[PDB]
Amino acid sequence: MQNPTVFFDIAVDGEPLGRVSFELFADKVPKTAENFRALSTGEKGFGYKGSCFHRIIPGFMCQGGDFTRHNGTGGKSIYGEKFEDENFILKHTGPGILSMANAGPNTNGSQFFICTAKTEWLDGKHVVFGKVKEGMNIVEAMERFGSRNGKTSKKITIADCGQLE
Repeated sequence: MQNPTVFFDIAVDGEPLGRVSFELFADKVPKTAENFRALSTGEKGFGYKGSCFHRIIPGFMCQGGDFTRHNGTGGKSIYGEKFEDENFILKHTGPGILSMANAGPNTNGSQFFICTAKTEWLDGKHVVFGKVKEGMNIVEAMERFGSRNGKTSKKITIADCGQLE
């Protein structure tokens, strides 16, 4: 019927920058789509407010999803430690696509990233479903503050998180 959208209020150096919306294919991938927005909704109670992007890399993508420790660890899904990939119907067609990062097969757990460039080398193993409806210009901004080491020159936090439609 509808494609749930979620967004993050990104603030740099204690001040707001903008918001980014995302289009999730619930019909195509009900498993990842519900889990993906579920974390934002905080139905289970994660309620990650102000969480900063766990890891950002320039010329590749912005990695995040870790809200409990913000160190790439402690992240967890509503179902449990990890969940299976629904399918690879939607691939890394282009930039702005949101994908569920994992440490291996069927180990998605809690972790997703916003790609900035087409990653064919990531496709075929990493389940992916999502795109930026609007606010990419903001995503790129976050990428600018990213580094090879994964650390950010500035401080990116989520001023507010909720379910958009």
